[PDB]
Amino acid sequence: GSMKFVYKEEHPFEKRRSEGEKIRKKYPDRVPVIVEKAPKARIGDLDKKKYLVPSDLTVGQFYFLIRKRIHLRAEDALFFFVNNVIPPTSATMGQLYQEHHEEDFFLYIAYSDESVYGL
Amino acid sequence: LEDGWVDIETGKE
Ligand SMILES: [Cl-]
Ligand SMILES: [Cl-]
Repeated sequence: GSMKFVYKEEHPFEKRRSEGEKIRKKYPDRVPVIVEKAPKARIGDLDKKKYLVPSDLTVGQFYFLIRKRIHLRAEDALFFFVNNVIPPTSATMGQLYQEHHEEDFFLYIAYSDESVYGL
Repeated sequence: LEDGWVDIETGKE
């Protein structure tokens, strides 16, 4: 019913923000994205959560790359959520970062097999 | 890449 990210509990805010500062200066054409499975999803967790994403990639391109990391069957649907809404397909990841990044300078995206996050 | 980050297109750590 609302986004929950285990990553934020595991890493206290001040540590996250320091890392976000550094990674934005080191890789300025990339956006740092934390990717987690939504609770209740029947998908399986990524082996790694921390992705650097060229700002020019479209959201749709990002969808496909995450799908390949889950080794997800083509017939299994996959939806993404940022701040409780499904992002626009035409946006670039740089544009999504501009609108939705948090105060640690990361962008948080959840995925699920369901079109409703809390389901 | 650095700090455990994965470059998403190439898979470079
Ligand atoms: Cl974590
Ligand atoms: Cl970069």
